[PDB]
Amino acid sequence: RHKKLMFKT
Amino acid sequence: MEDEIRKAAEILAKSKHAVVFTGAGISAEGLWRKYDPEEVASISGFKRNPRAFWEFSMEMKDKLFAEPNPAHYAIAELERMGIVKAVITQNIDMLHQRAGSRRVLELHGSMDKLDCLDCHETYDWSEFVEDFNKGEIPRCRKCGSYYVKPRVVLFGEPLPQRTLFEAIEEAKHCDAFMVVGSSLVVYPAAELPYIAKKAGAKMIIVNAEPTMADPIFDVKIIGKAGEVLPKIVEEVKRLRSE
Ligand SMILES: [Zn+2]
Repeated sequence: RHKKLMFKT
Repeated sequence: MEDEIRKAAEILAKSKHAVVFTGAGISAEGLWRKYDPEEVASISGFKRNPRAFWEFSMEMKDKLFAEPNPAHYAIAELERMGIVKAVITQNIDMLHQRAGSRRVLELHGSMDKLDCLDCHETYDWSEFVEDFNKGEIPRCRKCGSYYVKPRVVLFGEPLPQRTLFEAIEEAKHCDAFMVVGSSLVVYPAAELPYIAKKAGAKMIIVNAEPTMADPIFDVKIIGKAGEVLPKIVEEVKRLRSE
């Protein structure tokens, strides 16, 4: 259930 | 990095179960990109415009057809020496295996296999690479659909559970964890270094730029992987000599 996502602080 | 490289080599030399984690940065490479990967390489984007995904891949052909660099060979060497027991990668080019690594956990799959979303026909990359090379967008030879999807995890898609589990365990049981070429902004992969940190493993990071996770690493190195890695490996060999 873990979908690939991109996040930058 | 002279001191850091030496320190990194000292950790690996003593470790009993080291794990390597690599990203796109392992390979040195208008302002804004014509193709935004979060869109053209997202599952919603692909289910709406499959050709955009392939046009994007073709623009990245040089990287998709890239061959193993010194960092991949250095990493394969560390495993051969029994120091590195697993390589976790976000990469989909299979360059680790092509360099000599055996235990490679491909978090995001690989271009190796493809499936037609409409008729479900499965294919090997070898069946489309020649068309792809001349700018011909792969299309199902069975039903004519443009929805030929490679088995790589697109943004918005769940990572393969089998691989995800083994990667988690490697992190949970390693005594040394080295990040190579990863800005650590892609999840859930970016969570693995923290799991290892939580496990008490010694942490090392080699990256062209600093990351928001830098604070948890015992040794930090700024530089190109292809130039840094071999240096480390050579210092590790000396630590294993007479
Ligand atoms: Zn088909």
